Amino acid sequence: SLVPVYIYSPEYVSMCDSLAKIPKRASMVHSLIEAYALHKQMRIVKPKVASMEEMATFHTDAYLQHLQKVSQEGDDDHPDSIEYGLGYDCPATEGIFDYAAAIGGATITAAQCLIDGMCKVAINWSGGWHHAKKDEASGFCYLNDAVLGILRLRRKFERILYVALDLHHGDGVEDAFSFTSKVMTVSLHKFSPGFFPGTGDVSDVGLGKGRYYSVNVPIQDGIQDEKYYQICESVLKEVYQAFNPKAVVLQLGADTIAGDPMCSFNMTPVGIGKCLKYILQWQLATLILGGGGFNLANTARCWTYLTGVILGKTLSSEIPDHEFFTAYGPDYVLEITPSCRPDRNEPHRIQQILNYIKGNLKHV
Amino acid sequence: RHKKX
Ligand SMILES: [K+]
Ligand SMILES: [Zn+2]
Repeated sequence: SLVPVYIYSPEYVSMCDSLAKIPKRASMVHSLIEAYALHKQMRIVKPKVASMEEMATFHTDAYLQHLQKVSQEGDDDHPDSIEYGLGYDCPATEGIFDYAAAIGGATITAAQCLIDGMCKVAINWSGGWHHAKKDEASGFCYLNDAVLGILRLRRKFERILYVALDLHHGDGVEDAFSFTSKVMTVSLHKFSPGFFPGTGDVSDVGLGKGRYYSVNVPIQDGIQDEKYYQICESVLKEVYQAFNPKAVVLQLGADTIAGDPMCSFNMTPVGIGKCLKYILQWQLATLILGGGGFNLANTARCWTYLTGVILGKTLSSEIPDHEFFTAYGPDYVLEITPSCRPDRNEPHRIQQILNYIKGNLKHV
Repeated sequence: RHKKX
């Protein structure tokens, strides 16, 4: 009941390994967690596959049927695919519908675990694909498992907070709940013209009855642990005080970590860990999700460290022997060292963004 | 529409 649920099965991880943009990442992530024996301190729960009905609670039938169609053989040359956002970012690799349904079902399973009181924390490190819209794939996302998980949590919880610490704006989740006040979305992300997905300015606050229940923290290149936590803590403080969430869905994309090929933010898992800690302190039902992360070893280093944070365990600095040990050479340590490049975030711009958010939350 | 990626 105080032991975290860990969504895992060998067959699930294998399916997640087949995602075109992150091959073998799921295995590496689970393998490192196992090498630190953290799984022995968690309740391993095998994920159910998301039914068509569960998927259609957010995704349109036309899009679902298309995804299912091209997924059968692997038709990544189907002419109608561009309408549904399939193509370069989201290729129609065969089985992708079933793979996406497994991840969708995995996040739903985690949510159900939280509803039933089995745990206060549930983890799906292979979820967090928060870009996908109701009728189109987007940003390596085919099904929006985060939205599916949130819709599941809505069975018990009347006020759900979504926090995305991914490098990219969680536009799909924000879109899904743009018009409602039951769910508040909070996204910290890089915001710069031409940078995916191009949305999520501090002025974007949702629409209609959902106005001011969308929160965006636009951030520039090169932010590091200290400044990032200061921003995050001060935003989450106001949000908690104003929104009074009953449940939290936390997306922890590792594409902000130094050494990611995207080379934008300059974070270490320790900085993200402090953000996670601040949220965990609320002692609310918390769904933990992964996301982006394209330095695979570093992404495993990050989420392994974060699992330790969840368990309150200090981990050994040395990477333990396991299947992918050689991927962590030549230093073989868990810690990540930041790059020596500039922080483009002026403190005055940061402060104004902050105060602008403070003002918006007053209406809440 | 943007490219990610
Ligand atoms: K909202
Ligand atoms: Zn991302």
